[PDB]
Amino acid sequence: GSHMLREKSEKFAFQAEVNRMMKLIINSLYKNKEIFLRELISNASDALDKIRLISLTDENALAGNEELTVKIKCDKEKNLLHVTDTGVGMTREELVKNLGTIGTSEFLNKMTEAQESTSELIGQFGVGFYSAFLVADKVIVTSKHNNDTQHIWESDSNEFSVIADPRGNTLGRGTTITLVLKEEASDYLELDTIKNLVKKYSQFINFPIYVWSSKTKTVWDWELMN
Ligand SMILES: CCNC(=O)[C@H]1O[C@@H](n2cnc3c(N)ncnc32)[C@H](O)[C@@H]1O
Repeated sequence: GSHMLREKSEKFAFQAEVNRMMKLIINSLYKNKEIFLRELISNASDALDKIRLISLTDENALAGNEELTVKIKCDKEKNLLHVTDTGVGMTREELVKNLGTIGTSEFLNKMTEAQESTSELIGQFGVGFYSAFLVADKVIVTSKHNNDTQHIWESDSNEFSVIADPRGNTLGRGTTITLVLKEEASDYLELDTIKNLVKKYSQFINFPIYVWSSKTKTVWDWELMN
């Protein structure tokens, strides 16, 4: 049908508090941008813990994807950086709610008072996802939860939209965070750069983290980072 598209029912606005949170995060972390990756990996780890917990009581939990991993790949020619986990994933409703709406009050005070380090505060609380906007002009979240069809969440920070993924169920289960890198954040397309950061931020992750890398004549394959 053409109703959903004709009435733009796929477009949403961010909650005021979220807009404020995004600015705070982007303003206070301007000097420590690389931490966006640590945060995305941390979120992936959490999603992996959730499905792991679900599998405990639900025997069919891991059906869509038996592995529990975090895989990262740089697409230098597309100017894209991908962080994929085979965690619990998110349903269409969760994409809207979990990423578009938000201890909120105290955090706003704590962050402001911390600006006027905050790297640890972003981690303690769970709003590190937004640090991605420090290096990306657009952030895309493709997700597949056991109880819904694969969906795509996209945003340039001025609004966000969620749509059914026309590519179908390609993830099996999990989430891929896709960053359309800012022109100045081109270094995150470099394998070694990503490797140094990934290896430096996966040391405390109990799940295996891989980076799609090359070896030498030149062959590509997943390389374990932790
Ligand atoms: C304030 C930003 N919102 C989130 O990071 C929330 O969104 C969802 N989320 C973010 N990244 C992932 C992920 N990789 N897998 C599953 N849920 C996620 C979780 O519910 C998080 O608590």
